[PDB]
Amino acid sequence: MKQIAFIGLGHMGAPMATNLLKAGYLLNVFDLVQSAVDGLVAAGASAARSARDAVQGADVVISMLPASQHVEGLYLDDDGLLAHIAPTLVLECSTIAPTSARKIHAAARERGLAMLDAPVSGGTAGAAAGTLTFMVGGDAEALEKARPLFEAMGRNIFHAGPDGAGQVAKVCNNQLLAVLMIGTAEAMALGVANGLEAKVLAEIMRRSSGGNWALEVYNPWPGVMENAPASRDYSGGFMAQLMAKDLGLAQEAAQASASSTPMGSLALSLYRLLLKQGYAERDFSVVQKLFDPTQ
Amino acid sequence: MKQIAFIGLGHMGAPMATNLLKAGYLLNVFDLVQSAVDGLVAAGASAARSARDAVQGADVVISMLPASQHVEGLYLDDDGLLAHIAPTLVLECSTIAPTSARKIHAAARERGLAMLDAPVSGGTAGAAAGTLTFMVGGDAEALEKARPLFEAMGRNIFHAGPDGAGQVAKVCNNQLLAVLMIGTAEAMALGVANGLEAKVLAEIMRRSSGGNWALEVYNPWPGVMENAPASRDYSGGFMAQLMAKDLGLAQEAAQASASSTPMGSLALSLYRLLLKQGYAERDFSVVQKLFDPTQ
Amino acid sequence: MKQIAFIGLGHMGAPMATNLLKAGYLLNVFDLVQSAVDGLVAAGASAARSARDAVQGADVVISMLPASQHVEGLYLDDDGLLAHIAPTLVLECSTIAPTSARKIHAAARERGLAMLDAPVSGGTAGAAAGTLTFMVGGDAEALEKARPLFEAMGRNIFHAGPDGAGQVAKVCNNQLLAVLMIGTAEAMALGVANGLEAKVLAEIMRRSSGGNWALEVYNPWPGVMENAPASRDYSGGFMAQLMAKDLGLAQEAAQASASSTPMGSLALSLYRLLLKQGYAERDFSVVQKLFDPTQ
Amino acid sequence: MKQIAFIGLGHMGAPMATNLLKAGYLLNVFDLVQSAVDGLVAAGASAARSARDAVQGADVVISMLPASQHVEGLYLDDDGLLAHIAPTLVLECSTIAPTSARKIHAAARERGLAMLDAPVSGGTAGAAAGTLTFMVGGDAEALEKARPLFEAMGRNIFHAGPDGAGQVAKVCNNQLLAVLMIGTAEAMALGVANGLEAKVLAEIMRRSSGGNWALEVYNPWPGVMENAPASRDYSGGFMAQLMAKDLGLAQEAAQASASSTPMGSLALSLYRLLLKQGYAERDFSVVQKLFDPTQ
Repeated sequence: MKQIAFIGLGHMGAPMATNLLKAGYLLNVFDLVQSAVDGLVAAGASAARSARDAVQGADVVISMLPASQHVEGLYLDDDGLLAHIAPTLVLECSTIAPTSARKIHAAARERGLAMLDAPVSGGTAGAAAGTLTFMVGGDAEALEKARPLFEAMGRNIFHAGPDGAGQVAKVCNNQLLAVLMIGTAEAMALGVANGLEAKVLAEIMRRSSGGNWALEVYNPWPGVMENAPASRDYSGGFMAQLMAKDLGLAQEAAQASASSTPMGSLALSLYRLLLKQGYAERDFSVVQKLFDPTQ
Repeated sequence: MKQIAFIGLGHMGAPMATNLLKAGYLLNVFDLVQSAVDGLVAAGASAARSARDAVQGADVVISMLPASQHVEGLYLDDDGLLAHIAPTLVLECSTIAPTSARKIHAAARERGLAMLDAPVSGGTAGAAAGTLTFMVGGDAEALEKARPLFEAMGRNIFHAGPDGAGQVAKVCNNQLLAVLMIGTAEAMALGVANGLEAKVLAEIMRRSSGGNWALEVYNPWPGVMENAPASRDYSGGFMAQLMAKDLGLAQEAAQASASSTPMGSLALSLYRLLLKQGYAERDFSVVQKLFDPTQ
Repeated sequence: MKQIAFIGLGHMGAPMATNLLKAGYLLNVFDLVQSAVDGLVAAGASAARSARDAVQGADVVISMLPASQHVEGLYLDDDGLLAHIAPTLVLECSTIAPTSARKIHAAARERGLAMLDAPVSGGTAGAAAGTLTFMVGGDAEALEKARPLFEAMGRNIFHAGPDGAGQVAKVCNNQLLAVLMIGTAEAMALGVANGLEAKVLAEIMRRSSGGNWALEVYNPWPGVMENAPASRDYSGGFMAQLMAKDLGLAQEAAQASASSTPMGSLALSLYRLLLKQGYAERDFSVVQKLFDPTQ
Repeated sequence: MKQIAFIGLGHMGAPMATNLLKAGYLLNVFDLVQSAVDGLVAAGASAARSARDAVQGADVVISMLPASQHVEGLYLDDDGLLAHIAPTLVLECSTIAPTSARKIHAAARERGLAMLDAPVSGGTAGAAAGTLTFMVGGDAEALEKARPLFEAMGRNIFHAGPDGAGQVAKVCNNQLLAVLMIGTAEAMALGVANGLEAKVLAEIMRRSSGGNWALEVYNPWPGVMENAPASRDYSGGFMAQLMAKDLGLAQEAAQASASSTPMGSLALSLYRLLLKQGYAERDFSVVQKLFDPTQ
């Protein structure tokens, strides 16, 4: 088929790259952790020597890395990664500040490459199932070329707008999630503190004007949804530290546009409190513990 | 059928009492505004001389009044309204502080009456259509007697818990609504300020982990949903002043249980800012104006 | 001299009433705790049978009680305490909601009594030293009669305004204190986290535009002021639970005037978090622990 | 004496550089605005062709510029300004993110230069009078050389710590100022809304545990201090836009250390609201208008 280079085999990168393999693409892979690489090699990937080595046969490069100033330093620094090229389609799927995505976008153009920012939403579970949503900034042209690849890794594919718009949509969405999650945790705790059964209150609000994604699919009160992180001591799911990061990127976007974000900013302050408390690697619904005394 | 006394023919009271009439009940009605009374009389109600006069033939008394310390002073003050009685089923459907609802509940019991607190959620539109949700505190017994009446005025009927639990569920739900509404308005403004089309961003978040009731049915950005208050300059809908009231009741419940409500409390501060600005009678999604400079 | 009745011998009441004794007044005292009464009796007070019994010889009644709806229920309920009277000067020095103080004020007038609300600021230490500040609402006349008594218990005496104005000044002042205290704790933690020595940062801010009462006299960072609660594990001082109460009264005043209090409301949310954590009886500067990971 | 190069003759730069002249130093000056340069030339400065030209005879370079990523791009970009040097003492007195100050500090060291970050606090008025406070990060050695220059432009000189510590102290201090200023404005509005005279409430709080810098010297309520910006419609003073900038830098420092700043972050959200409202160039105490309906 097409030769894909996949850089970044972490929590999200590994199952996303594995899904490309199951779809029948040939992948050269690179990650900093050897065992992450070996996992992909066992499933039919070839291992590359490095990021630069990987892209050196590829029709398309897909990155998925954990840090905002890891990603930019990788692509931009004047000694690869963009310096090594074709033109090849680039799909940059990390979550990074929109400003930083535009900066990479422009350098990619200045060089003749079709690039998309296509950050992703959904779980480690979405990544594994291939049901991720992509939020895509860039040229319609480049989105058309990338489509079959997004369809292999994901389900909803939104063209959010021009360069950087995928990151903008992503940071707005995740900031709103944080707000609705704290809103939900505080509402649950208030009701229960005032004599209500958690499951009765959850159902009422879910089905009414308080309704939201957390209440549909991710209730922060232990025992309400038995398959949610709250019912297994907030293990797994989506780390509070990652939510705090995402909120931090949203602040950067707000400074850039002078947008007021009183709920998001407060959400971020509360996430930082969770970090002081040692909860960086708990699922982000652990915010429940701020409000629930009997935990 | 059964003789109902209906006290309070305001925004919600009038269409609720009219719906009882359409269902075939006989109503004696009272309100402080003569034209509100005449509206009900034109539709087949009999006019009562007062609140006390009204209940003086009734199988059931349903109140629906605008103020928390109007309601309690009416029922409790030692010269009616509870002093005048049967036993008769009482449905108190105003939104009032849970503490205040328990106080009325206990006085009702101390006297032999079956009472429910059954505050309501849905619009002036829900009230008119008979699709309101009721959130009901009290004895299962009394809920069973009241059921056909709730079914005439509404659609979802939740037994939230014992005495006062309907108010608790109501204030938790509306506080959560306020949080998701400000969250949504601030997210929309952030995205648009960073180059996104409002309708594209709205669809992405609605369909993703930022998803919520406001995004499904009540988008705060003008032009996104043409039938929403935002698309007609925030006229009608659900007044900001009423949202500020509801948030205020939620604070009272929080003080009573020592519950921390950082998002709700902040929501209330922002609603109060809207009030200083003259927006008390705009739809509560007018909170959008705090964030959107081009309004 | 004059016969004083003193109701309430708690943390503040005991040393305040003791100071009146040292000034040479005759006191009849009552409190719910026998040992609090015995303390005053050892210092030269006579013990009264109750609140009603106490006022039954008095030129002036001074109360100082812990709860807002203890105080009002005591004076108003229609069976003493205001029902038993002269006219006698009443000094009500508890901290209670302004609305509640006006209610008591009016009942006192409706009966011929000169009453002041004169809530107090300063420590258990201020109370003991007789250096308290009084914040006084009521008639200039009544303030003139009370003056020598305030001078015995305190130092700064402010006439804040008419009936209830002492409570208004008190709740505004304490809400502002809470804001500056959290502001200070968060600033100290930010500086230290970014490599600064706590005492160097404290001195800079104290002497600059960040300067405030907490920095002058009550630094929340352990070791900065060796005589402050922070340097002895937040024992003693002014309980977080009492600060949360005061903030709660300030919210009630805000609802009454539709005033927006985003900083105070947030301060209250953070105090409530401290309560969930078990810190109700620590000094209110324990808020430092929210921000300082190494505590 | 010593030859000084002064880069940046804005609001603060002009009077600071003028004060050096009055102290008897020889200055070569550069700024982007010709009239700012001419002002200094009229007072005895020589005009330089540019930033690079200016430093090309100098014993010491002092910069004072408005933007955080103006300053760094000027000194670092690989074509001056640090590339042009001696070693010469560098005093970088802009307010910029601590991270950015360390970055410049390290490049300066990597090259043999003694550099201090010495951001400044005080007014356009402090700058003119020579009463500024300096908050200084860097080697004690370099502080000793710079001392007579700081003494010419300022009064309190604090050694905040090592490289970047001046910026850290500055951003903590100004964030705390913003919190106490909003705290003060909201407290004043609450008191006045509840029947108090603004000047009576101001005096009580200033002299009590609510006491702070704003209340001593910069009251946000019009008419309270006749010489404050509030008494002349918030013209002049210290622009809200600059306060919003400073708060933004404080957020960057918080992200860098994972510090929770709930009051500062909220302060920033409220400042951004002021910006949407058109108040960017009003004195930052204009935040009063959020709370005071009769303005």
